[PDB]
Amino acid sequence: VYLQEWDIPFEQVELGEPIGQGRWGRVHRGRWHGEVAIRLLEMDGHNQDHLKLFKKEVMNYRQTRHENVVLFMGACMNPPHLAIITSFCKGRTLHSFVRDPKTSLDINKTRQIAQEIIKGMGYLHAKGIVHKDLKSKNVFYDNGKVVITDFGLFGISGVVENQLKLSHDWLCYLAPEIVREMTPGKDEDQLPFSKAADVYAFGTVWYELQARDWPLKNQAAEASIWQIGSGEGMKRVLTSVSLGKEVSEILSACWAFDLQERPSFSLLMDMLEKLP
Amino acid sequence: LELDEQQRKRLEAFLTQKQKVGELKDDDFEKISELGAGVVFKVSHKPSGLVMARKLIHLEIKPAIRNQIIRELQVLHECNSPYIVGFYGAFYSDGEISICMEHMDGGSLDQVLKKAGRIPEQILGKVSIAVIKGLTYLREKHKIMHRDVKPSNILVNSRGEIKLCDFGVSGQLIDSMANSFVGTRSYMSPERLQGTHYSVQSDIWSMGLSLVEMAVGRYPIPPPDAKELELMPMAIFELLDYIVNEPPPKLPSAVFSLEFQDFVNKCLIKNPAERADLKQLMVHAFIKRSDAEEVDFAGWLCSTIGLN
Ligand SMILES: Nc1ncnc2c1ncn2[C@@H]1O[C@H](COP(=O)(O)OP(=O)(O)NP(=O)(O)O)[C@@H](O)[C@H]1O
Ligand SMILES: Nc1ncnc2c1ncn2[C@@H]1O[C@H](COP(=O)(O)OP(=O)(O)NP(=O)(O)O)[C@@H](O)[C@H]1O
Ligand SMILES: O=C(NOC[C@H](O)CO)c1ccc(F)c(F)c1Nc1ccc(I)cc1F
Ligand SMILES: [Mg+2]
Repeated sequence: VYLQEWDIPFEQVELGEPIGQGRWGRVHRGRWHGEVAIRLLEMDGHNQDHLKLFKKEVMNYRQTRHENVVLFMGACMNPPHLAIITSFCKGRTLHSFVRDPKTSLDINKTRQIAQEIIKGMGYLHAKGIVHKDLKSKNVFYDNGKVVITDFGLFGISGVVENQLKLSHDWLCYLAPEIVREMTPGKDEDQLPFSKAADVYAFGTVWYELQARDWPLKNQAAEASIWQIGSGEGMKRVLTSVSLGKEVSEILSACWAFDLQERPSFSLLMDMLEKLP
Repeated sequence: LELDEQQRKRLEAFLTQKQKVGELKDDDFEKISELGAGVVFKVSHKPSGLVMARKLIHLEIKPAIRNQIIRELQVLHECNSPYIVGFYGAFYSDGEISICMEHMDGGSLDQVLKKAGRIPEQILGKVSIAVIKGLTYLREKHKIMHRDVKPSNILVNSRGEIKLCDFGVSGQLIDSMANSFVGTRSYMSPERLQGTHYSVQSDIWSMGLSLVEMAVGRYPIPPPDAKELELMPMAIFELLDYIVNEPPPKLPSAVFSLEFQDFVNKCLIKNPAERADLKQLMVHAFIKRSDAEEVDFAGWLCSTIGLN
């Protein structure tokens, strides 16, 4: 991918200030004239298969366009160096947005935001793309509009010991199928992400819309792992403070221990419609 | 606090040596070799020839919480007892937190265990005494619990002392770093794993599970096979689910005395309400025995590993 292979006309793009690191390279702000976000990756693997599968995923993301999914624009690969360019999201992450004092959430605003996210996810699922990293920090809210970022990205095999280190915010969004398979020396690419695992993560985002916090208070990751993968922890939290029956019905559906009993996103649109 | 005289004279010596070296900065230290990683390195301090141990941990985050961490850790200057490693100082450098502590000649009982293969009952009695004394000291004097007891954090010297490292003094450092790691083994109590409020009770469990491992030379869960025990590949969630939903380990009945077997059985009760506390453990038969015994520890240590 020389980026001249993409439908967005490209002369030059300039790097700006960095805006955060993570397991998957460093994300800079940049100007395409509009601003964009540029993720710089490096492929340790250096194995033809990894770049073949990378090429597969980045070509698939070319086919996407939807007002609730961040616009994928380009990708270029001068191996081992790679870059993924997406539209820059003005506004605040949904994560920092519910946690604001000044912010005013209500029985309505929550349902509207939730239906936006579902349309975005519903599109992505129709085209057979699994997000694999839906969470509150990868959804953006600028006035009316809601945008999902950082989708598909867990499929890649770039640079990231014999321990594990798992952030608490991430664990809360993970379904039990996944955390049972976690173990040191196992890569994220081998974990069983799926459409059901995505709707489970939607379960946690909806809880965050209700409670403006994690469903489990920060604690040792081993504790979270047992509570998540036993299903006990999510059953106990559903007990501990209740919200409303119709609200709680979608939460209980999304967090369902057996993945096959979880609703699709199309169905979830209807459930969110028949609400207060 | 049953503070002996020879102990109080070696505490004074190191407290007054503490201000001799004074405050610091960065280029005062110099590398020696690899102690290990979970990183701590053996170090020479150039103002005072004594060699100390510096532990570096990599944390890029916002400097505001970095300052809160440094001020919470300075309470370690008040923590001084014959069963807790001598603390020198804490400072920020290059976004790499460094803790300067006593160097322990023999390293960690994890290292001890690998070289020793197995640990005899006679001597496990003395380490057990040290831990209960340390924990009551910790719970009584500053009202904290340890939250991370395991063999790699118990340290031994040729001077014959036993003291524990890496206890949980700072809450911010716990929520910001310590929580995110999971190893290949778990020493966490069954009531912490289900996320209820825990107490030092949880620490009693950790000590018990650690004692089994050292006594038989193998990490005890899942329990060894029946013929494997006489001679002497599992994912992390199956480990945690065993601890919560299966019987606890026990020492083999042919080899160790009742008092030892009963000590660990009381430490390993699943319900922390029925598990022994420290008051009960300090007066237990096994403790009264080993406290009054006569072991030359320094000799065992130096002939196990080859020091002097
Ligand atoms: N398209 C985008 N527009 C604006 N900000 C973005 C975009 N993509 C990522 N960011 C921000 O860039 C920072 C780093 O993102 P990211 O690398 O995804 O880290 P993370 O989501 O917090 N966890 P991880 O995926 O492991 O790195 C975060 O502050 C994101 O909100
Ligand atoms: N003060 C010390 N003196 C001597 N060896 C030490 C000291 N502190 C740590 N070590 C050694 O450092 C190694 C790793 O210890 P540590 O940094 O605590 O990580 P860990 O115990 O392996 N895992 P964790 O306890 O979760 O950090 C072990 O081999 C210890 O013996
Ligand atoms: O040492 C600690 N954790 O080890 C885990 C590794 O850092 C992971 O790489 C630790 C955790 C919580 C806390 F509050 C502390 F003060 C800690 N350090 C620490 C505390 C007292 C002494 I006397 C010596 C020490 F070193
Ligand atoms: Mg991401």
